[PDB]
Amino acid sequence: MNAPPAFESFLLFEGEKKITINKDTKVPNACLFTINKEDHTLGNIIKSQLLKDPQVLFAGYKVPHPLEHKIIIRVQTTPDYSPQEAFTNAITDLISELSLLEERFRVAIKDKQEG
Amino acid sequence: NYAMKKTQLLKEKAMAEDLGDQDKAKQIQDQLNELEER
Amino acid sequence: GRICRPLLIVEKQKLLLKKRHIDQLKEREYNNYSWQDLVASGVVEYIDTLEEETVMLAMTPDDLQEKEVAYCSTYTHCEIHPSMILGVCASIIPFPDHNQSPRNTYQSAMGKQAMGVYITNFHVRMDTLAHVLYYPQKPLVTTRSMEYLRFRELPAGINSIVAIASYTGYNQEDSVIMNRSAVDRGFFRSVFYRSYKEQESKKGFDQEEVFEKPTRETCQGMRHAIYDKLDDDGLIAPGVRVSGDDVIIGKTVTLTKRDCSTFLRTSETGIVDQVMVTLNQEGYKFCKIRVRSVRIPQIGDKFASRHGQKGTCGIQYRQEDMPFTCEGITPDIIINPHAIPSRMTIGHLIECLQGKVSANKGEIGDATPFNDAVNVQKISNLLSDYGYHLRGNEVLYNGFTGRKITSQIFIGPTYYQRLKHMVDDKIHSRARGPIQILNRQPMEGRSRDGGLRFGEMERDCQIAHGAAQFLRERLFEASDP
Amino acid sequence: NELIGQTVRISQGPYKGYIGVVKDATESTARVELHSTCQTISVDRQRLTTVG
Amino acid sequence: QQPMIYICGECHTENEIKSRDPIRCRECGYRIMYKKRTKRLVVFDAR
Amino acid sequence: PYANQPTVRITELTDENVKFIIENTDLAVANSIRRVFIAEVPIIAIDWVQIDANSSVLHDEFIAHRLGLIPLTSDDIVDKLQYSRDCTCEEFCPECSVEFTLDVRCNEDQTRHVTSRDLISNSPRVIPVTSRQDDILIVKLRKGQELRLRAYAKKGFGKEHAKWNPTAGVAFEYDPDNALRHTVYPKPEEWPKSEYSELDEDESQAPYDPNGKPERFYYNVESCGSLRPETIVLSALSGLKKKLSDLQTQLSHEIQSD
Amino acid sequence: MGKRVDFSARTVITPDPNLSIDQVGVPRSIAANMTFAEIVTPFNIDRLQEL
Amino acid sequence: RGEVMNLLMFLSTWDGKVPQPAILKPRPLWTGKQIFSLIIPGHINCIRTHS
Amino acid sequence: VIFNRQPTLHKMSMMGHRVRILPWSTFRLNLSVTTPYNADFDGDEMNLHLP
Amino acid sequence: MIIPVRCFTCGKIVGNKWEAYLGLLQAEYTEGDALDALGLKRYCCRRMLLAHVDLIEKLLNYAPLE
Amino acid sequence: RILPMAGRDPECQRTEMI
RNA sequence: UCCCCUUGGCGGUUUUUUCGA
Ligand SMILES: [Mg+2]
Ligand SMILES: [Zn+2]
Ligand SMILES: [Zn+2]
Ligand SMILES: [Zn+2]
Repeated sequence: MNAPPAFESFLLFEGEKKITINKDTKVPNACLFTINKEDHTLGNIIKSQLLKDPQVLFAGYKVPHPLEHKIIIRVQTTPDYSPQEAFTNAITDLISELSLLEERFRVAIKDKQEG
Repeated sequence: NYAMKKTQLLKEKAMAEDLGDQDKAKQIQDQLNELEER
Repeated sequence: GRICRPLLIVEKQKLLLKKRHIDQLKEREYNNYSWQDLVASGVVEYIDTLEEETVMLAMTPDDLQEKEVAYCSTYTHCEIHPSMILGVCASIIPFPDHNQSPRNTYQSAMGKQAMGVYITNFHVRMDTLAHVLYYPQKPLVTTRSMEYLRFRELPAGINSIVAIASYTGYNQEDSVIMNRSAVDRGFFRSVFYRSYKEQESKKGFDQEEVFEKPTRETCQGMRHAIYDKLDDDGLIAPGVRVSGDDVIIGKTVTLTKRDCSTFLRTSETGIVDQVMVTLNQEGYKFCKIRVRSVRIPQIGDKFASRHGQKGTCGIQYRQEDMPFTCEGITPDIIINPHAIPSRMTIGHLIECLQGKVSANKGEIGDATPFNDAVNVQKISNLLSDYGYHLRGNEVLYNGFTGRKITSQIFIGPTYYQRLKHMVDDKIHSRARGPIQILNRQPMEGRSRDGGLRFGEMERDCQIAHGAAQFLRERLFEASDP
Repeated sequence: NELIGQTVRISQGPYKGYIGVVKDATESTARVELHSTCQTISVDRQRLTTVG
Repeated sequence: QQPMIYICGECHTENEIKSRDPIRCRECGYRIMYKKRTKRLVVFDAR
Repeated sequence: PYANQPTVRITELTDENVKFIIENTDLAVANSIRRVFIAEVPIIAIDWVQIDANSSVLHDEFIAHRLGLIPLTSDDIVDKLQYSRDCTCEEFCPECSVEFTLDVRCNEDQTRHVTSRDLISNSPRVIPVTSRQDDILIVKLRKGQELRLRAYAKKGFGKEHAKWNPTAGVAFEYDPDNALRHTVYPKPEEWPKSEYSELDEDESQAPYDPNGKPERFYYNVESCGSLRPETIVLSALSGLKKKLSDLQTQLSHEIQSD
Repeated sequence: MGKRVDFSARTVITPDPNLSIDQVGVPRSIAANMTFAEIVTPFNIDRLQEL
Repeated sequence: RGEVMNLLMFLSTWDGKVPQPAILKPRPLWTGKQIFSLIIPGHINCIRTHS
Repeated sequence: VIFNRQPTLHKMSMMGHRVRILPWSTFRLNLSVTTPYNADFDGDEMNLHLP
Repeated sequence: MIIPVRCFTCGKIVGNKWEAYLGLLQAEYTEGDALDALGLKRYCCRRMLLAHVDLIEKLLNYAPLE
Repeated sequence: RILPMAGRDPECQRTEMI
């Protein structure tokens, strides 16, 4: 009776932003990004990508509550580079990795199949 | 169709309830056909 | 009324039961050699508890006929098989001698609450409160004695990949994480049927009860309900979706006419499966209506294992989130390790391993208690043959990160049961429901839409709190002003 | 009122192609009990279509 | 627009039992009858 | 700072499973791809069943559910069909769903096997995996029993319901020999060697590797037959790429609103 | 000394470490039945009127 | 840091400042007790005996 | 809300808590709060009273 | 009751093999050999057929609804 | 002894009680 | 320079058995 329909785990309602930017009060150059309708699948990859940024002082993420289809990513960067632009870059390059991998798996298969 | 029980019950009842042995045999002939009939 | 049991007769330190009997009996499928011949021949005897005090009883002839230093030398009987001391619910338990007996008692009790196919004509019956599992299974680890319960043919449970790990903290204090994706696949899914009996009748000379689609222009007592759902007969049609307080049978009693109809019970939300109409003993129209309900196992539903591990579905995680082994094997259920050391249900561990061996071996394992020919070392030997850790632990990779979890998790097929205690049958909330007409206090019980009793021990707790305004509010302003 | 007890198909939103009987109806939303699932969702009447 | 067709038990045959008509199959006269499936729409998600 | 350079190596390729190794990528990326194969890979599955007539003992939801679990030949179909909730036309049409018909009745005395061959489809491209080997046992019918129903298969993904999971079993592994000691064996002599262990049998586990990241992600993606196993991988990379592209889009909205 | 009370609920409990020690994670249906009498006031009239 | 920054995501009262690692070379490593010191609030002073 | 478990032995058997709405039909409670109420999750039920 | 369509744990279709398995079961094959012939090696898949009970055969004994 | 389930017994009751 | 809509919260109860924490 109280099962939320499974689509509520990923479908955004009217007005819900897929991502929400919030400033951190405890430290400078730090934000908490709240992704709605998401889980660990998208969060850990972004976290790991942020760990590659030399201008990221702190980066990690949580799903405030597993029964809540919402996650909280915290980013903290150097004074010359905001956590927001860090997030921008951490999206910009993670997509790049997956796109290049798509091309390499596609060619490795076409070379494997009838070749 | 589900009356196999009805025919079986009718044949079974007649054999003890009827003093003639012929009725049980006549029902037995129907009973053998009943395996396919149901 | 004398309770007795059959026992092997022992005249010398040698059996009365020789190979000729056994040779005849292995062929019992063709020839009917049986107990009658065995007792008539004077090989077996029925000892009663009162008679069991003057008999000297061996446990097995294959060992109690040899000697090192004579212990008895005067046996009179020998146990046929000691595992036969267990009962019906107690005989499904694998490795019961490897569990702390109170846990066994709890499983024995829990074997009575496990959902399953209770009878082959369950689809014919218009009986009240029926539950049948979608896919109950023959246990992978069986006692050779559960074949006689015909549990192989009438199982109540599923061989499930149980992971004994406190995972993500929700698999905690008897609660257990469940595999959401498996549930999608119908894992432990069951259907629940409720049956409604209804008969029209002669209320009296002025009034007589009759099934009819009531209409406002003539029927009194009508409510906001959808009578449109009953067909002109005045009865709901099979295959029509119903919900709490929906009208099921348009019974009407003439005055203009009073609506005495039957509506679906409080909080039910079911679908009419089939509608049977007939005449009762008295020849009045009488009908039984059966409403089916598919019960997807959700969070809070109570599960038990064959070892006394009562536990609620703590949370459900998708297969992507469940931990996985070196291969794509995720546990179906994650149980808390702290539930084991305290309960010492080693039979559970041995079951989870023999089920593992049974699924790898591809044969139904034997978990008869006093086996003596199947022990953990032998089982480990069997498992060690399949390229698996001989003790069953595995390197689980975190479902969230994929990182191996530093501890290799004990994981394997274990026969779990789904108990009837689904949470939706218990969840209850109130705000001005009916009142008992005598003491004008909220009614009692969830069917009557009652209110929770704020007992004396709860009051006393408030007394100790000194929250006198709350105590007064609960006992007056929020109860019966 | 009018569409209580009618069979409506949800023609839009996440519940597109869902069948349910209506238990309430306002100018904007109606409470639809799903014929299939054991839940009763409130949905906009312009998103609803009647099969009857 | 029903004459109120019911399905027998042991006969499995549609029998017309109009209102206030005794529920008995036309054949075998068995007193058990079941209502025919509703003609109302029935759809499931298969989930 | 920038993106690592992933590589791929197909070790085994069948029409049922693919065993391949992905390198020079993060452990998180490799596990995310693992998760995506299971949950975030779209496929077509029966998710709508109108049972016109059923006289079997099995319930309409039971019947529907079993049908829902049937793998459908969807390799090009999922790439062209619209998500069921998303179609702009009213109700359903071939553009957003696949209509099915199953009108079957047992008239012969012997029991009728309601196989997947009995699943009539409005399209020849979408059928249960019965091309070429036994059929999915749906129901067994006695003489005179029938089952007549209309059905639609929807485009969905495994996160919503397992029916949309294209995989049979994914054997994902990294650091086959325990060089990073991410797991520490209490007794290494009790442990079987990995299926991809490229190391001799003398030692139980590889010596500890301190400065070395996880690479050589070994896969065995076995399909349930619905989707070709290599397209599953392409679909997981495209689907994860989609989630990140969608997130970038929503983020652009969240940032440009300055 | 013991009565039945309105605005009281009962449910099966499950563990939940993400909830604070002073918090209760209640189901939506219970809240959908239980109500709390909140007095209207100029400070909250807009809220309660639209509510 | 890749692990620590994941653990600190679950502290409510953490001020957002990473403590100096207990082991700095050859590469920064934090002790569990070091991370645990961030969990302890204010200035607590206690001594107990482990089991 | 004031939360209680039926074998109400002491004052800490009725602590007051803040409500958090969640799906799935159950009264979720914090792990440390399990001990005061002595409330295992094997099928226990707890009463929530709303003032 | 009737063969599950998919393996509960992994998702492999197991509904299209029960008749094949029964054919194999007519012979003296041990329950493990049939799975070996059908190629089901992970124990997650093997548990599906090993533990299945085909009760639908009993369900067919009931009089039919012409 | 077992009678052959024969007779209208309800009628037998009703009629003899007159 | 013929009318016409007018429907809004109904209720068993005792006793015994079984079952949950
Ligand atoms: Mg408990
Ligand atoms: Zn008839
Ligand atoms: Zn369309
Ligand atoms: Zn499997």
